Amino acid sequence: YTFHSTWVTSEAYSSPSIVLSARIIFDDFREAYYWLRHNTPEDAKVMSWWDYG
Amino acid sequence: ELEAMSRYTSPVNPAVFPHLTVVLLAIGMFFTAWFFVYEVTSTKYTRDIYKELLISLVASLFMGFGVLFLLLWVGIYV
Amino acid sequence: PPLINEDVKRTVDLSSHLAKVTAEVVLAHLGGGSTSRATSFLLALEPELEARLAHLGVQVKGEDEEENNLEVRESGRFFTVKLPVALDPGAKISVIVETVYTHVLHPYPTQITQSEKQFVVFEGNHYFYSPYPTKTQTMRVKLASRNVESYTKLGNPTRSEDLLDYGPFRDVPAYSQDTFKVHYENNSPFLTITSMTRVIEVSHWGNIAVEENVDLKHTGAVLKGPFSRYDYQRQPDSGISSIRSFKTILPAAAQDVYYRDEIGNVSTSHLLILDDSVEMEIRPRFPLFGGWKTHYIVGYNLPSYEYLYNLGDQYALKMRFVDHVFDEQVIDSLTVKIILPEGAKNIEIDSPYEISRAPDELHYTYLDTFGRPVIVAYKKNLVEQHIQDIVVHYTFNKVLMLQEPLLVVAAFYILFFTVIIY
Amino acid sequence: LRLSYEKQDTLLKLLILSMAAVLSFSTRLFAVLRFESVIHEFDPYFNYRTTRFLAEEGFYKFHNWFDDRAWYPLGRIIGGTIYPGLMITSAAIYHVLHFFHITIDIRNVCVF
Ligand SMILES: *[C@@H]1O[C@H](CO)[C@@H](O[C@@H]2O[C@H](CO)[C@@H](O[C@@H]3O[C@H](CO[C@H]4O[C@H](CO[C@H]5O[C@H](CO)[C@@H](O)[C@H](O)[C@@H]5O)[C@@H](O)[C@H](O[C@H]5O[C@H](CO)[C@@H](O)[C@H](O)[C@@H]5O)[C@@H]4O)[C@@H](O)[C@H](O[C@H]4O[C@H](CO)[C@@H](O)[C@H](O)[C@@H]4O[C@H]4O[C@H](CO)[C@@H](O)[C@H](O)[C@@H]4O)[C@@H]3O)[C@H](O)[C@H]2NC(C)=O)[C@H](O)[C@H]1NC(C)=O
Ligand SMILES: CCCCCCCCCCCCCC(=O)O[C@H](COC(=O)CCCCCCCCCC[C@@H](C)CCCCCCCCCCCC(=O)O[C@H](COC(=O)CCCCCCCCCC)COP(=O)(O)OCC[N+](C)(C)C)COP(=O)(O)OCC[N+](C)(C)C
Ligand SMILES: CCCCCCCCCCCCCC(=O)O[C@H](COC(=O)CCCCCCCCCC)COP(=O)(O)OCC[N+](C)(C)C
Ligand SMILES: CCCCCCCCCCCCCC(=O)O[C@H](COC(=O)CCCCCCCCCC)COP(=O)(O)OCC[N+](C)(C)C
Ligand SMILES: [Mg+2]
Repeated sequence: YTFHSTWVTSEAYSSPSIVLSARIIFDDFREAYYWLRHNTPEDAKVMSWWDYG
Repeated sequence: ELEAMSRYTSPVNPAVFPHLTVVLLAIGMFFTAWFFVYEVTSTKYTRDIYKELLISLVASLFMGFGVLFLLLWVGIYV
Repeated sequence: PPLINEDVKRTVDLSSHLAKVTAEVVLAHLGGGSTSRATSFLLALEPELEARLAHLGVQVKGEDEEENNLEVRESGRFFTVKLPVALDPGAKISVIVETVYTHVLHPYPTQITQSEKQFVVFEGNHYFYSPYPTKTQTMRVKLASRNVESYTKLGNPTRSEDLLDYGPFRDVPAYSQDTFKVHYENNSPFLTITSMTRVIEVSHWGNIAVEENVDLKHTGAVLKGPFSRYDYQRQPDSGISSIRSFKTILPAAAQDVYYRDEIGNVSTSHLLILDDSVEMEIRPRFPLFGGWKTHYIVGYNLPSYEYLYNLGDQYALKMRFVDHVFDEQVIDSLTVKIILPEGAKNIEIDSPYEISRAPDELHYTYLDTFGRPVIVAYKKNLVEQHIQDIVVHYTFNKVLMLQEPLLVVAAFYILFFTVIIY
Repeated sequence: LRLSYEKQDTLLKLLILSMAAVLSFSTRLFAVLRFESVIHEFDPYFNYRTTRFLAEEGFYKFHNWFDDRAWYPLGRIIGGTIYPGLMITSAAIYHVLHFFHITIDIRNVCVF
């Protein structure tokens, strides 16, 4: 049971949702958010789906 | 001036920081455990204040030094 | 004592987002006597570019260095130089004068489409603006590309492939002011660090860790219209004036570089350990096109022995005031903070150049009872030639650092005592 | 040497519980060991922002707080629209860790 729990924790449950794991990682989400932060007027309003709220 | 000043080498060779961190912690932890065991087993009529003070002081000293060397080992360099 | 400039060759280069002019002055003294030994040299600056100045250095024929101090006369912030050997009447001395002007190339269209090139304009002077009447002046202008559009003509300036020569002017007035303006193509990386904060924390236990926050903005030729990743990738022409990466040079003892942003780590960098330094190519999260103001954080820790000298009870450390960021940099605001340890009693700081300085304050990191002193120095308009070494001297009782372990101890002890009373 | 039954029993219980707690804390941090430590799954970013507010503005300003940066056409009152226990716990741990100078950013406290 100990070994099973360790394997399930290691290989399935630990994962990021901000970065797509492919070892090469492409963090397009963060780059887009940073651009939107630094290169829009201070009152710009962006609309998306409720997931990315 | 600046020519007659020696380079400031650390007082403890950094390669000795890991070896010193484990030992100082282990001993410390050991004593700590002892103290707590002593406080659960011993009744009111079988408690010596000097023994408790001695063991607690030893544990505190060793634990403080071990915690410092670990905190410095991770790289905080306090 | 009247001074005559004989030959003045002025080579200006405008390839960078900068204007560097090097004048090879040759000074002679007049035949009149009762002048003895002249020992002072006077330098002037035109009122157009007196505020956009970053550095003015003066050398001598061969390998040498000299000292200039700012002076006021009763106005263009005239400088004066102290010559090593005073020149008698009838002697001649060669003095090389190198100045650097920042924020002087203005983009003329001011709005460029994702598939166009930058056209900048420069407005300087024809003649050597000096308080002495010169004799033979020749100016050579170095450009970025061979796409000039309008250069003022005075003496039929011939044109080579990318360098423009101006006919030698036989004689000039006392103050020889004139307006010279070029409109050329400069598709080079324009980049301005708006505010860089350098924090240097010293620790007598191990090493010293320096971290710097960098706000940087692409100034010239702001972007109009839509940006398209497709055209940017599948067409190498489009995107000329943009920037993609820049390399920092680290002092060859850096050990823990991280390059974090304000929102998380950044996985786009490449560091190579060289024999004399540590090169680090950096890509921002996104390419810069016009006014895109990226902001990042770069920090590292190096061995203490390399930058810390201790004799008796005194310690003295010398480090670079402003460190390399990218080739031909420019800063608009720079704040140095040096975080000394707790027992820094007599703190003196030797500045290589005049640095504006604010009052000292206290910093409270982990094992601090009464805090630790920090030294803050504010400077503006820094260029690549402002990379010098600042040394601070302070006395520090060696026993005192022992208060950092003991502190921890006491806390532990308190807990045990609490148990006892319970 | 010989020990009493009570002493060996207490030592065994203490050792087992210490090992179990250390293992529980150790097993939790796999993601932190791999990728850099950042709040994830974009559900807790709201909690994270809220915790930062509580850590840099106070409680009385947090209890009655109106957020104009979300649901722009309407109004969202964060002070009374969510159960505040997690933010209070994090802010209390943060202030305790800051009284004794163990200064740690709000993000590291939220992560761990
Ligand atoms: C948190 O953030 C930090 C910081 O951002 C993250 O850290 C970063 O992680 C990346 C990993 O992607 C590290 O990258 C590495 O960079 C080094 C250095 O490479 C530079 O120098 C090379 C030297 O080239 C010499 O030789 C050539 C001729 O061959 C000459 O022409 C040169 O002049 C030099 O003399 C150079 O070749 C590199 O070029 C690359 O970049 C340019 C752009 O400038 C491109 O055009 C090129 O095509 C080329 O891509 C570069 O200039 C590299 O050496 C590392 O490569 C290793 O890993 C590669 C795969 O990732 C692999 O393909 C390489 O072969 C190399 O492999 C090495 O290691 C393997 C095992 O790992 C071995 O199997 C293998 O044999 C070999 O030994 C890598 O690219 C950053 O350095 C690092 N940054 C910092 C500050 O540490 C961190 O990851 C983040 N945390 C996360 C995400 O969790
Ligand atoms: C297994 C052996 C371990 C040996 C330990 C050695 C220490 C080594 C240190 C770790 C090394 C780390 C290596 C490292 O750092 O690598 C770096 C990378 O850096 C990192 O990122 C890693 C950083 C990780 C650092 C983490 C360090 C944290 C260490 C904490 C330590 C541990 C081990 C133990 C924690 C103890 C937890 C306490 C548990 C509480 C128990 C609850 C008690 C339950 C209870 O109530 O029982 C009752 C009885 O009552 C009691 O009496 C109990 C009171 C106990 C209270 C406390 C006692 C604990 C003592 C334990 C010994 C039972 O109730 P009952 O009696 O039954 O009730 C009945 C009552 N009546 C009704 C009366 C009968 C290397 O990276 P590098 O690359 O080198 O970076 C360096 C680079 N540079 C920066 C240098 C440049
Ligand atoms: C950044 C780093 C910060 C470091 C934080 C330091 C943490 C300090 C830990 C404090 C330890 C608590 C002390 C404690 O547990 O008290 C125990 C009572 O023991 C119990 O009954 C169970 C309590 C166990 C709780 C331990 C959780 C502590 C976790 C803190 C992080 C005393 O019980 P006793 O008094 O011994 O009961 C025996 C009574 N007889 C009459 C039978 C003798
Ligand atoms: C009860 C009252 C007291 C409450 C006490 C609360 C205890 C909080 C425990 C969390 C400790 C946080 C440690 C931590 O932040 O480590 C992380 C990531 O770095 C790591 O690798 C750490 C992972 C495992 C370390 C876990 C040690 C925690 C031990 C606590 C007992 C660092 O993240 P970064 O932000 O990346 O730091 C790097 C920045 N530099 C510039 C320095 C490089
Ligand atoms: Mg110290």
